[PDB]
Amino acid sequence: STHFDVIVVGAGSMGMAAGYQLAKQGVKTLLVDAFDPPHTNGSHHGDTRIIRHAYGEGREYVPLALRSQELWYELEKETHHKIFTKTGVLVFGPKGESAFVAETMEAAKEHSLTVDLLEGDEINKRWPGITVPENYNAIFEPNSGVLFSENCIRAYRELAEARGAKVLTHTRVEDFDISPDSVKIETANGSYTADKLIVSMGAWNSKLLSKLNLDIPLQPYRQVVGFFESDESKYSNDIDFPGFMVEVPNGIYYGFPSFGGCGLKLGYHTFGQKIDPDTINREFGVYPEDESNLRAFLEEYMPGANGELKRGAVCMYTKTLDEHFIIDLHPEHSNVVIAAGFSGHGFKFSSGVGEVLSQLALTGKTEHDISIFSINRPALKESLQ
Ligand SMILES: *Cc1cc2c(cc1C)nc1c(=O)[nH]c(=O)nc-1n2C[C@H](O)[C@H](O)[C@H](O)COP(=O)(O)OP(=O)(O)OC[C@H]1O[C@@H](n2cnc3c(N)ncnc32)[C@H](O)[C@@H]1O
Ligand SMILES: [Cl-]
Repeated sequence: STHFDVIVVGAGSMGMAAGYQLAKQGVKTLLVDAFDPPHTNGSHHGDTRIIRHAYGEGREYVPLALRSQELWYELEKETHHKIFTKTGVLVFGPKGESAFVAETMEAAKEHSLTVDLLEGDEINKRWPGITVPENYNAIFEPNSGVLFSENCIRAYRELAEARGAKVLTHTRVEDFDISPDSVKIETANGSYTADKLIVSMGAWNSKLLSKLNLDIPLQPYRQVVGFFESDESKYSNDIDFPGFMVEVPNGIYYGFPSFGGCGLKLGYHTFGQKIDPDTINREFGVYPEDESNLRAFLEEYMPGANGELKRGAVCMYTKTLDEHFIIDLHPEHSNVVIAAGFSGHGFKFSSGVGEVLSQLALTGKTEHDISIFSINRPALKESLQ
């Protein structure tokens, strides 16, 4: 006997942001999560997340990145939790051999972003601790940085709850019942109804969207990161070592400077094990590649940051065929909003996405251009049962 204006299923990166946007507008919201966010079972732990504006995945993401950036600065002011540190983000790769670096450069020009262009020894000179070949070039973004992802979700949650949003934890939604004028969810702890539904279950979207008659390719991947003891006089945020996402012959890697001596953190972006979110092995180091793919990069490009492994984490990407997100209304139900397939690079946009999801749930439209994330785009290979 407790109807809600809006029900958000999956209160993680995207869901909690949306719940915050909804609650702030006096919209009676219920957020349901299988665990207790922030947690270490989804796609948002590992402490830090890079936010970039000049976007190598595609210049069309710049508007949402700039808006998310303004929203993170707003969040920083509203909570006691630390949200963002402006480390700047370095992107580099072999000259003329990286579509990623090239699009980052074009995105910067097209949106008049502030960036520094440098190459070869200039990179190694500017940042002691980085050793790239002379044929490498780079684009550094000084005003980009690092987000503390767990803190972000915790802040959004605390603020949304203070405004009246209810968060039902450790409750797995197992099925949905959608009608032309209402939505209903089913869980072992009871069922709930609302006028609108937002679906943002991360890796589990690949197993449960079928319950909404959707058939979209979504593949979860096991993606690890490691924190390594480093030469603090070189890799510390304190001496301005940047966050980074770079392309080398064998793939793309991303990392963060050491914060307060935690050690430089690194991840291998283009490779991960295909897995199922309910059977994934979340222990770091069980596959020899977990640690060796990271050191393979470090010994070659950041040799002073290749010491003892201090900590490891195991997390998940959920990829779509084109690696672009899905943010749109359910093709058959205008009262159901879907947010999925963030393909390993969506956290930085979570603030902006929560705003988008809130707009879609309340008005069936958004002021943002989200056409590139259409659930009906051909590259997605979407369908219904
Ligand atoms: C894993 C990873 C991802 C990542 C990254 C490094 C790693 C190791 N670095 C990033 C970076 O530097 N910059 C960036 O912009 N993104 C980066 N990412 C990607 C980003 O973390 C992901 O795209 C993002 O976290 C996706 O968010 P989403 O909201 O989709 O996923 P979630 O945070 O896991 O939340 C989903 C929640 O839903 C719940 N759930 C699942 N099933 C159910 C059911 N049945 N009922 C109720 N709730 C459910 C989960 O519990 C979870 O909380
Ligand atoms: Cl993802």
